[PDB]
Amino acid sequence: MRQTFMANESNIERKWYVIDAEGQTLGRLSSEVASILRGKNKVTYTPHVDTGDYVIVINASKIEFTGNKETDKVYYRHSNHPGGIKSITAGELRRTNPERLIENSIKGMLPSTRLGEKQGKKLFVYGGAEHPHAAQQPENYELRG
Amino acid sequence: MFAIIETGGKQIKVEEGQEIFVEKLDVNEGDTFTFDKVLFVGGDSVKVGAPTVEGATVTATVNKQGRGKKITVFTYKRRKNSKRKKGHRQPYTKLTIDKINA
Amino acid sequence: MEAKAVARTIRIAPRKVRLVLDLIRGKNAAEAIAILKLTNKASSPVIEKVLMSALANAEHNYDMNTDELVVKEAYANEGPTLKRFRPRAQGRASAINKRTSHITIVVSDGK
Amino acid sequence: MKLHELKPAEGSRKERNRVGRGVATGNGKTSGRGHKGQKARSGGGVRPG
Amino acid sequence: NRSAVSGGGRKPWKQKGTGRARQGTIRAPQWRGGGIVFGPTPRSYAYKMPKKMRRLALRSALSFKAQENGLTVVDAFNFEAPKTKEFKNVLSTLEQPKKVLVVTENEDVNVELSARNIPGVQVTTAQGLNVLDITNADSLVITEAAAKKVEEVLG
Amino acid sequence: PRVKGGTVTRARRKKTIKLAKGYFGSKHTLYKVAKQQVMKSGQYAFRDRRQRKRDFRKLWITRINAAARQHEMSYSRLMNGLKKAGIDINRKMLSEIAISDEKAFAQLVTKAKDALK
Amino acid sequence: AVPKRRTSKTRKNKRRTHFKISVPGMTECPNCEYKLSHRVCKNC
RNA sequence: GACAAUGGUAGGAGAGCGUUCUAAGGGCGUUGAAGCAUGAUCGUAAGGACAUGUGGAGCGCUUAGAAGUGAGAAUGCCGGUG
RNA sequence: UAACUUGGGAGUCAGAACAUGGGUGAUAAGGUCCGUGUUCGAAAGGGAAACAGCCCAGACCACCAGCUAAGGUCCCAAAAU
RNA sequence: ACCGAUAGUGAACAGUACCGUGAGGGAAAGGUGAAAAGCACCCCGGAAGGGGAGUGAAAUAGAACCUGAAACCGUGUGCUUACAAGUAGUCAGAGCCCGUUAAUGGGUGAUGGCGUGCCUUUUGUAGAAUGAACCGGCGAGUUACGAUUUGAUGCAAGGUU
Ligand SMILES: [K+]
Ligand SMILES: [Mg+2]
Ligand SMILES: [Mg+2]
Ligand SMILES: [Mg+2]
Ligand SMILES: [Mg+2]
Ligand SMILES: [Mg+2]
Ligand SMILES: [Mg+2]
Ligand SMILES: [Mg+2]
Ligand SMILES: [Mg+2]
Ligand SMILES: [Mg+2]
Ligand SMILES: [Mg+2]
Ligand SMILES: [Mg+2]
Ligand SMILES: [Mg+2]
Ligand SMILES: [Mg+2]
Ligand SMILES: [Mg+2]
Ligand SMILES: [Mg+2]
Ligand SMILES: [Mg+2]
Ligand SMILES: [Mg+2]
Ligand SMILES: [Mg+2]
Ligand SMILES: [Mg+2]
Ligand SMILES: [Mg+2]
Ligand SMILES: [Mg+2]
Ligand SMILES: [Mg+2]
Ligand SMILES: [Mg+2]
Ligand SMILES: [Mg+2]
Ligand SMILES: [Mg+2]
Ligand SMILES: [Mg+2]
Ligand SMILES: [Mg+2]
Ligand SMILES: [Mg+2]
Ligand SMILES: [Mg+2]
Ligand SMILES: [Mg+2]
Ligand SMILES: [Mg+2]
Ligand SMILES: [Mg+2]
Ligand SMILES: [Mg+2]
Ligand SMILES: [Mg+2]
Ligand SMILES: [Mg+2]
Ligand SMILES: [Mg+2]
Ligand SMILES: [Mg+2]
Ligand SMILES: [Mg+2]
Ligand SMILES: [Mg+2]
Ligand SMILES: [Mg+2]
Ligand SMILES: [Mg+2]
Ligand SMILES: [Mg+2]
Ligand SMILES: [Mg+2]
Ligand SMILES: [Mg+2]
Ligand SMILES: [Mg+2]
Ligand SMILES: [Mg+2]
Ligand SMILES: [Mg+2]
Ligand SMILES: [Mg+2]
Ligand SMILES: [Mg+2]
Ligand SMILES: [Mg+2]
Ligand SMILES: [Mg+2]
Ligand SMILES: [Mg+2]
Ligand SMILES: [Zn+2]
Repeated sequence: MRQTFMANESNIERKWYVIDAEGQTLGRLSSEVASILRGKNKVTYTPHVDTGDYVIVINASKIEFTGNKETDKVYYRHSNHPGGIKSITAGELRRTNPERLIENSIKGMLPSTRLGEKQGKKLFVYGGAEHPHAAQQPENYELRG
Repeated sequence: MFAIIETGGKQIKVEEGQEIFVEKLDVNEGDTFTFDKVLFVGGDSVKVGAPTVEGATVTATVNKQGRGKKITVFTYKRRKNSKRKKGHRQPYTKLTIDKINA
Repeated sequence: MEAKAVARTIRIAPRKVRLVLDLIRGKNAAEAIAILKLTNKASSPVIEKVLMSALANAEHNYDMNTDELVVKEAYANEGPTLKRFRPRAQGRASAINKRTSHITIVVSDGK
Repeated sequence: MKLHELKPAEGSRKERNRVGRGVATGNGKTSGRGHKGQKARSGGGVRPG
Repeated sequence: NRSAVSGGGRKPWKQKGTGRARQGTIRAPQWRGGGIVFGPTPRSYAYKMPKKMRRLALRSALSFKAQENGLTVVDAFNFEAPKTKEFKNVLSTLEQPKKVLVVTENEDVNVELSARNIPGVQVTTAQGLNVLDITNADSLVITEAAAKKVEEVLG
Repeated sequence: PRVKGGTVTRARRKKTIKLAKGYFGSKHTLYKVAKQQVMKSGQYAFRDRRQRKRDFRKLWITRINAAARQHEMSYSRLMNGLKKAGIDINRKMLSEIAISDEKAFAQLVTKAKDALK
Repeated sequence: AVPKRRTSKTRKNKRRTHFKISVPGMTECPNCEYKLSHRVCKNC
């Protein structure tokens, strides 16, 4: 007989975490943050509802790469105009927009569904050691790595 | 207090007074049925069977010997002029849990 | 109560009638009369006559208020279609549908 | 034996096979003829021998 | 069939080029008002069986009447003039069911006339006995002479 | 004799159309597309009755993984410990216990850890 | 040149969303029922 | 009771569902037949009931018999309507 | 656990890929022609992103039970950061 | 154990209407009610058409007249929908609205998984190969006489006309 618990908006409790990016590898931090955003760390995980938590990433400018990714990892985008292929290196992106660097890295590890877009909207990335969400009282979170 | 019982090749979490639906048991409505395979007993005192809690029973009262909602099983293979339609109603026994006897 | 009038087999296509009908649905009788009088569409005087007939039914047959009436319902159903043909080039004939409408108006005092 | 209780002898009667009446019979569509060729045609087939 | 329906000689339109389905006659079977494919054709349904089987069937019907207490033998029918009421009363006095077959040795005109109009009553001679008539009846009313003649002819 | 087409055609088609209640547009209206969609629905439902068992086992495993990592353990090691401890509680029950009774689940984790060490 | 597929009821009514007429611009006649704004009575 | 088997095209074999008509038996119907419409009903399938509305005079059931006996496709035919 | 014989009823005579032994071609072809095996044809399910013919494996029906195969276990996306 | 208005005559009301120079080809079209009792009279309207009032068992039987399916066209609204990528369903599923042939009910459905119609023809078709605008009706292994085989039944060195 059917007995499996199903979370819903009436019983889900979403928390706030702050994660320090300084000294961390890009994708290794990113995959754990993606897990947190999707509620995979909750015993009440329910695939059709958002059980995940809010994540604040600080010190985005201090994220680290291995190898020659600073100059050899390239981000491409197309403008949907006949020759509109544009590019930027991972190093130049880290220099000029580290919040975009980390946000894109994390969102690339979330489903492209409606729920996935909603869950990615719970991510807040900042290049420095400060964030404006003191009112939500985030708790420090340590990556298992 | 809850117990995990094994019946019908499946496991069910029960509490006293709960109505449960299990695969058909050889029993009549109104009769008392005792479940002998208790894997786990919860609550204040917690008991863990390896795999069953020795001496533990869950007794219940049969409320109904029914058949489930009709399922129309239909399959086909396109372009092969081949298909099959069959009805199915799965028997079940409804019971109400009376006493968890650890 | 409610009073009704119907004009059946009006030789206007229901698509065109319904455009005017949409203007007066739910409006007060006097407002609907003014709308129909000032609307520049072929259906307008036909619909106006149906509405006048409904108001006359109200007054004469049910002794209704005649000044607190609203257009409770107003719709046009499809009547039988006159099938016609237009000669085209190369000796070919093309179908012409001369559609008709059934026009209904219901007025009521709301009681 | 009454006229309202008639019974043929067991095994003496058998229902005839009607082809081309749907897929489930197994003789629908091609009606047992297979696909194409001379033997699939109305009036089709070579003379005996 | 398509050959017997009136008209339909000409090809309705040319084989190719018009965009329509190819057609050969307006009386083809898929056309409204067209010829019928197969369908009923006048024929007989009568068939025959060996004479010995016919005799066995007659004996079986008579024997079934005998077992089910459906055989009544009367001395002789005494009917000088036809009168349906008299035959009705006679069947009343013999405790007969509704469906009765009356068997006389030869053609008895007065018996046939008196029993003709009574529903459920049928009259035949010994020579005229057939399986449908015997089987339909609930009881048999046969004279002594007719019984003897039946026994002689059917052995 | 002649057998007219009669009422059987309409009855069969109306059955299919009623089965297509709630479908989009013509798929709940016209017999041909309704029949095609009802066939598709039967095939999908047959496939999905089998897929449902996979889906729910997966959900229970995900929840058990979360609960076990709350006790510094992975799913795979926890299940290995439970098997070595002779505990036969299946995944639905384990996930329901983890949701409902945290303390009982903690005792189960203790037993699994003890059977491994 | 020709429709590849027929237009459903839904698409047709979607397209007809804006196919409508508006209430005439009309004002009450202070002395002489209702009239078009900036027009004379022409019948009163 | 206890063991086995049960994917399937051409195709072979078996068992059934439903349609119209006939015979016999037994029934229903103006206190409302057939048909139609709606429904959360029953059967392993084809399919079978019941209740309510509409309808206004015919129709089931059982056993057997006989077929113009079952349509989604034929650039199919006719009609209606997009 | 079949085999054979005698009868009633067939359908089939366009095959395809893969592996392998060879001809042909150019130790070209998703080429072509033979030998051998498998699968597809007439086979759904899991894997190979998608993908008849490859790998695992042959669906009587139901289950919100369990163990495994190929293949896998950072996130997408189940299981070892 | 023939048809029952697309059937049965082509024709239930026609070799007409219509087409063709002509020979010739050749349709569609049945049903008020038991009885015309076929709606006096009043009201809106030029009329058409309606709403009443009457007739009738019934007028949503009012002559375009028995029943009145589907496609198709409208009016009202219980749930839902304007950040979303799709063979339209299916499995999971909150929220809201209802309450049944009372059944581990009905309607709708945020959101998640899975998912390239059908038929034909093909080695192989989501196929950009064929066919179907939709709905309805009609539309294809029949019968006769022979042959052979199987089952059934009667009789049997005979069986049968
Ligand atoms: K082509
Ligand atoms: Mg000209
Ligand atoms: Mg077959
Ligand atoms: Mg077919
Ligand atoms: Mg062949
Ligand atoms: Mg073919
Ligand atoms: Mg061929
Ligand atoms: Mg021919
Ligand atoms: Mg001819
Ligand atoms: Mg008939
Ligand atoms: Mg038909
Ligand atoms: Mg099989
Ligand atoms: Mg199998
Ligand atoms: Mg066969
Ligand atoms: Mg059969
Ligand atoms: Mg039958
Ligand atoms: Mg009938
Ligand atoms: Mg037929
Ligand atoms: Mg067609
Ligand atoms: Mg059209
Ligand atoms: Mg090669
Ligand atoms: Mg090749
Ligand atoms: Mg080979
Ligand atoms: Mg095989
Ligand atoms: Mg496969
Ligand atoms: Mg597979
Ligand atoms: Mg695959
Ligand atoms: Mg690839
Ligand atoms: Mg796949
Ligand atoms: Mg590949
Ligand atoms: Mg395992
Ligand atoms: Mg995965
Ligand atoms: Mg995982
Ligand atoms: Mg008719
Ligand atoms: Mg005719
Ligand atoms: Mg009138
Ligand atoms: Mg009137
Ligand atoms: Mg009137
Ligand atoms: Mg009237
Ligand atoms: Mg009526
Ligand atoms: Mg009518
Ligand atoms: Mg966006
Ligand atoms: Mg939105
Ligand atoms: Mg899109
Ligand atoms: Mg998908
Ligand atoms: Mg083939
Ligand atoms: Mg080819
Ligand atoms: Mg397609
Ligand atoms: Mg296309
Ligand atoms: Mg072709
Ligand atoms: Mg086409
Ligand atoms: Mg059609
Ligand atoms: Mg033949
Ligand atoms: Zn004025």
